[PDB]
Amino acid sequence: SMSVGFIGAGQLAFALAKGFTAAGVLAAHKIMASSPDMDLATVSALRKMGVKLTPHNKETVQHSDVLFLAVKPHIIPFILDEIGADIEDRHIVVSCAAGVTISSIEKKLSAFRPAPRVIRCMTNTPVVVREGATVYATGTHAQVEDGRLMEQLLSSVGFCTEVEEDLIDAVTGLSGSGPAYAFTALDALADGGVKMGLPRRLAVRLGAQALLGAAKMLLHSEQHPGQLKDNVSSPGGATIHALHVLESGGFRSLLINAVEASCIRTRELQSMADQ
Amino acid sequence: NLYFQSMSVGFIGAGQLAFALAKGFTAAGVLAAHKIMASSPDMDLATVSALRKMGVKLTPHNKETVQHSDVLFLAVKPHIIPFILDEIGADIEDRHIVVSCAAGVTISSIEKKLSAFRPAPRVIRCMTNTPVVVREGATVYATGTHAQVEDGRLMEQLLSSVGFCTEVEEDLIDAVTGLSGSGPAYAFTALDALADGGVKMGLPRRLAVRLGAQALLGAAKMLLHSEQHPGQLKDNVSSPGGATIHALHVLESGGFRSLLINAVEASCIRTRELQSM
Amino acid sequence: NLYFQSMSVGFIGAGQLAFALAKGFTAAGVLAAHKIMASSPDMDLATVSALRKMGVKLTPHNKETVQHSDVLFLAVKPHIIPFILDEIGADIEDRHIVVSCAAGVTISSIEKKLSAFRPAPRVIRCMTNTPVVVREGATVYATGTHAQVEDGRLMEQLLSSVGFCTEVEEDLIDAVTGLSGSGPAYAFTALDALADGGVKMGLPRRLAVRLGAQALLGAAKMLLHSEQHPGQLKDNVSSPGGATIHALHVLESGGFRSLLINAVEASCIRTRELQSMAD
Amino acid sequence: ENLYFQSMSVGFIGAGQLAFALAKGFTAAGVLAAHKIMASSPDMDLATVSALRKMGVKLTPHNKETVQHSDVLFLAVKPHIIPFILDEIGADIEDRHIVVSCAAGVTISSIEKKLSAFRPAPRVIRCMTNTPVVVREGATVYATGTHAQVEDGRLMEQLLSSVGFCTEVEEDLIDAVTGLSGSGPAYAFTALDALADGGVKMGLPRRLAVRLGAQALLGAAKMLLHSEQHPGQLKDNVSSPGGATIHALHVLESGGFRSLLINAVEASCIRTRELQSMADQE
Ligand SMILES: CC(C)[C@H](O)C(=O)O
Ligand SMILES: CC(C)[C@H](O)C(=O)O
Ligand SMILES: CC(C)[C@H](O)C(=O)O
Ligand SMILES: CC(C)[C@H](O)C(=O)O
Repeated sequence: SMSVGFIGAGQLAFALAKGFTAAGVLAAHKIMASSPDMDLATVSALRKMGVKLTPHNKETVQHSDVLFLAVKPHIIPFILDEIGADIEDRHIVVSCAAGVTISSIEKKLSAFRPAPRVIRCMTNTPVVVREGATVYATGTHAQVEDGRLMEQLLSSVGFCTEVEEDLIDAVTGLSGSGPAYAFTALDALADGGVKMGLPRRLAVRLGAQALLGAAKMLLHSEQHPGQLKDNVSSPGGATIHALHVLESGGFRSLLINAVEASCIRTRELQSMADQ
Repeated sequence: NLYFQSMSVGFIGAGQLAFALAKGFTAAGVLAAHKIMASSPDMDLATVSALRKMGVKLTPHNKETVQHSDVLFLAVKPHIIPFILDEIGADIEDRHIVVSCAAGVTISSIEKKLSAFRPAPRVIRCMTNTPVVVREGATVYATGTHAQVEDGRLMEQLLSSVGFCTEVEEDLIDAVTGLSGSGPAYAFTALDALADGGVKMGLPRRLAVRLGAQALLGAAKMLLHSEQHPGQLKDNVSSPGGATIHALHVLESGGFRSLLINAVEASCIRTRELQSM
Repeated sequence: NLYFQSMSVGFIGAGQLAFALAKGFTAAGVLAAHKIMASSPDMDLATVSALRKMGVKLTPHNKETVQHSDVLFLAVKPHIIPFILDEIGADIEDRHIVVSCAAGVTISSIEKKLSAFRPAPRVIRCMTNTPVVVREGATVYATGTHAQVEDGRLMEQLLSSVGFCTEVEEDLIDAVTGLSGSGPAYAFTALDALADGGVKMGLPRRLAVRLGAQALLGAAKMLLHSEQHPGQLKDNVSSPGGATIHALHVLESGGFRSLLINAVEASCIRTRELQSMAD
Repeated sequence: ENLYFQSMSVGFIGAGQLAFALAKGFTAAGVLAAHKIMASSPDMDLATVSALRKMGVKLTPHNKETVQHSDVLFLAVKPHIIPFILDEIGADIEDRHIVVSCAAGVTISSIEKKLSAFRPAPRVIRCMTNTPVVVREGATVYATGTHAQVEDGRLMEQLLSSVGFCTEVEEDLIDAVTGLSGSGPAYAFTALDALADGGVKMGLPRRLAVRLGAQALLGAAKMLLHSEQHPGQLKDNVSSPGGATIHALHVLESGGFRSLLINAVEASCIRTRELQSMADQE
């Protein structure tokens, strides 16, 4: 029933559209995506799944009730200037761009019509397999039903919860960048399996399965990750020997460093944008 | 499903792995909790308390578990295996499939002990992990000298009900131990640290734990469902000049990859040690 | 309301551990100082002068300690134990319970020496630590081949009066040595360093020592009285974006956890070495 | 005992970990009845809130009700929230109130500046305590404000002494105390988790390793508190020549163990000064 549009036809638009249609919450023919470079492979992949495509951002606005801004953050101000006069009372504008504040979006759109309905979200690529992690904050003029609607839609493709907007840059450093930390870890674990004699294909499968199962255990347990760790570690055994070498390298500190670096870079980029 | 029609399972050991497998098997609906028996020298453990509430029959006598079981899981520390085999070895019958879950303990060592009692013991060596409790385990197995072809198939059916399962040659199992056997502990360490990072940057602990676990689960599922190399999936996350590539740099500067290689290696080498002694 | 009216305790050795146990036992009220005897080859020790103030009986001669005592603590350095056993082996009687506190020294080695003189020596191996002096020790023990069930129950009753005490299998004792035997030294090092940190940030040394020690005492008590994982208690300290989580990050960046694992391992390995050199 | 018969009403603005720990400690000490405590929170869905409710503490979403109920009012919210709180309930602070700020870094001066716009002589005490008040072994320091009476400081010390060590300090020491004993229990929990991992590596069951390590730390801390000897002298007494302990102390030294704990106290103290200097600019 709902009309959804994507300004930007890149990886996030594809991941969301694929997740939404796989969830059955949207029909692909009721989704429109716009792109300045109608030659990207994501544009061909979106066409393959049945999404309507166009090179005119104005056409996406006119087709859509819910409008996802899935362009790079530095492109958001240009998009808002281009379509701001075409936003109407019915529109919910959902910015997925890292760093970009609700304030900055509302300021641009309010020059055209007052009370723009804005939602800011931070999600990640695993929405493509319906296991995303999404947070959102509601704007000044977002109606109560707007937030509930967005949580219903985004919950179909993974975890979703409302947050205060000032948490979103930190979320970006944790679950926004998080999949890349995991892909790095899985490549390295597979290298370790190969060093010890496993075929690469088996090593990749087992490492990914180990990470998936541990993550699901933690999500389904009431227990602290340290207690679950204690349960793996038999006295004098193989696991506790491996945990020691992780500790000796400061493994934990590197992951803290990563979340911090991603969060700080997100803040830094938006400070550059506000100036 | 005919494999599991009237099959009885027994656990020698009532620790973390016996609970995890029993919880996995029952949640999968392949075996009924009362068709499972576990034996422990210390009934005062927390795992023994949960198994009891599950409906799993407990006993202090390993011989009772052997007589009641068709498939017999050995879920004890590797150094107890030869003392267990001496105890119940005269009770192992031709009908038994003995599944050793101990790290390092070789099929050959088990067959040598049991062949002194009856000449063709059916032995399978297995390496699994605790996420079988949520039916997302990672399991490999190797079949012994006298294991029948249906024994391997039954093993694969049973262990596939609680996660990934594949047959391997036995000489890969120590390496699998270092990767997916110990793997969940690396992940739990990583998730604790990632949550600490979220807390440092201002998130509540409960939200940080949930987001980090969901990110890891989703990334792992993406890789399992993709034909692309993990490096290509990584490249797709990292926009030029962006937050993710800045974070990946600090991981690289601390040798993040080498620590995980070190871990797989250290767990595998310890597993070889536990066998050689 | 515990008191061992028929027990005479002897210490061979009058060093730190003998004083600590005698002080703990007497402060607990379970033993009168005059029913305790200690022997030492160096009668001019600081710990010897302190035992005398408590009223403990002192003698230079280990044979007198043996003759006076029913429960005999061997509180000497590990390499001295075999010389001690040769010296008093012929004086061990049926009534004696020999409690070895020496790190590394196996029940088997003690029983082999003593059995040359009289079969069936009653031997218990103990690993305890200096905080027994304030009745907050951590003690494990393992019972020997010829120790009766009541011997272990008695020693657990005695050692529980000065702290935590539990029976373990003997093959755990070298690892316990690396954890709770050496543990108090790890804590004293940490408390000195924490106080230096407080002083760097402007606190008087005396206050910094007091606050750091109270922080460690309270946290340890919290964990002992809680069913929660130390990571959960840690999480409760750490407010988002706050002071504590910033400090935890710098501990992690230096591999703080790995150093403590290194320490337990090094103490345990050295304990195993010392014994393997003895045999 | 003398405090119990004072029949004091206590309020907490904030119903998080510190409010729970102090409420738990005060009620376990017998100085306060649980139902004489009221706590408020903008989020009533917290686990600490449910624990307070089970204890019998009164809970309300309205800070004004906590203020009106209280004689001693603890501010147990995050530092950046304190000025919003003071704006909200400043007009409700009465001459009879003692206002006790627990927030890291927040200065007496900043609190008095807000509250003085309403009544002229707000009685303010700044304290830094820690979570082991829950087992009555906290470490607490406090500094008295401009208008706190001598009886106010003495009442504060009596109250906080019921749940651990408590002493008055000059306010300029509190940021350093925060880095030492405020954050200190988290350093100890990290150390205990690691020591237990070490015990497990060397073959102990986890439960025993946790118990032994915590007992070792408790006993050592108590030894130091009851000794007039330097911690280096107590360390020397543990370490027999050539023995296991001195080998372990060497590997601690080779990793810079001492420097890491100095780094920790410094980092916590510096962050505490930043939390204030940030809010000061704002
Ligand atoms: C089986 C293995 C992975 C076990 O967890 C160990 O730590 O030895
Ligand atoms: C979503 C965000 C974290 C993206 O990965 C980036 O680096 O811009
Ligand atoms: C140390 C205290 C003030 C609190 O635990 C924090 O981390 O801010
Ligand atoms: C028994 C051991 C812990 C003692 O401290 C030593 O170093 O010999």
